[PDB]
Order: sequence, then structure tokens, then C-alpha cells
Amino acid sequence: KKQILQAKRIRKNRQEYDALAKVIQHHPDRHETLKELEALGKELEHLSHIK
Amino acid sequence: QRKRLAEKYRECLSNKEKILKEIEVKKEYLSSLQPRLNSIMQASVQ
Repeated sequence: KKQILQAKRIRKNRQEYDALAKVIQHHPDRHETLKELEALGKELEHLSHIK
Repeated sequence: QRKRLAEKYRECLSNKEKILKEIEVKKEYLSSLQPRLNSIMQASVQ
């Protein structure tokens, strides 16, 4: 009884984790966004110097 | 954090479009200035 109460609590925690992770996976990645932000920042600095 | 990076990337896209608009218009202005200079040279004793 005690182990099955703890098991259902851990199952609820896993379902909360999956519920947040599914919403995160509707958004694009993190590191690829950092790479394209670095590229856009370099291009914006070059365009600002040209302007 | 992904919300912040997505919104800041959209802001950087808008800023890059503005830099391109500034540059395009700026280039046109420069071209006009060159024509004006040419006209002045033609007008140009010495």
C-alpha cells in the first residue's frame, strides 16, 4: 500500500513533466537559436557599420 | 527563455529589415548626391 501510493505520486510527477515538455516542444530549439542570433548579431553589426 | 529568444530574434529580424531599408534608401540618397556633384562639376576663369 505504501509503495503503490508513492508509485502513483511519481506517476503524477512524470505526467506533469511530460505536460510541460510537450508545450516546450512546440517551440524551436535553444542552441540553434543561439547560433542564428549570433549570425544575426554579426550581420546587424556589419549593416550598422555600413549604415 | 525560448520565448525571450524567439521574441528577440523577431526583433533582430525587424532591425535587420530596418538596416536594409536604411541602406537601400541611403544608397539611393548617395546616388542622388553623386548626380548633384556631377551637375555641379558640369556647371563649373578656373
